[PDB]
Amino acid sequence: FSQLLALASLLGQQQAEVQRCREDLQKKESLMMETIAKIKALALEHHHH
Amino acid sequence: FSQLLALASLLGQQQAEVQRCREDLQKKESLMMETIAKIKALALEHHHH
Amino acid sequence: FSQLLALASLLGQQQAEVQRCREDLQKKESLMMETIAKIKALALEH
Amino acid sequence: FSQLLALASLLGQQQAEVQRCREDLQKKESLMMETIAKIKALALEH
Repeated sequence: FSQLLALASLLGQQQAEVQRCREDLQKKESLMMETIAKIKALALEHHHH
Repeated sequence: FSQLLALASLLGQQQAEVQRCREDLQKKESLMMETIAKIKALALEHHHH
Repeated sequence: FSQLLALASLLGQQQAEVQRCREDLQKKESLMMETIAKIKALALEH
Repeated sequence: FSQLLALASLLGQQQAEVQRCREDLQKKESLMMETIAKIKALALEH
């Protein structure tokens, strides 16, 4: 049908993949901080002996 | 006291600001998609007349 | 200090994985905006 | 098409705001890693 359909369908398909990578990223970023938090806790538990 | 304290305190202070910007960002990104979703819904509601 | 040096090596790999996925997300957002430009250009002719 | 062109202009501003905040987050992560390097270097001497 209209050219709108094609674009709006492409847009909906591309936003699905943007939101897909954005949640996978937020998972990878969350694990990064968890490791950073363990590092900081270890240097604290070490200075405190 | 030890140099660990200074670094581990700096680290904890810098991770606080990293996690601060990361949540503000996730708020700005979430609003972006909401606008994109409204755009796509409008081109669909238009082709469908 | 066995554990800290190990988490340091793991942290490097995750940061790279994050930087990689951050790069891909940029390319996908850029593709999405181009479709929105083609939508905007269409809406300007009405 | 009154509304769509308006959301298009708003979308541009938000994307810039997002790109700006994305840039700042990178500078802060880079500062955080440098402190972790100074921690790693210390842990290597033990």
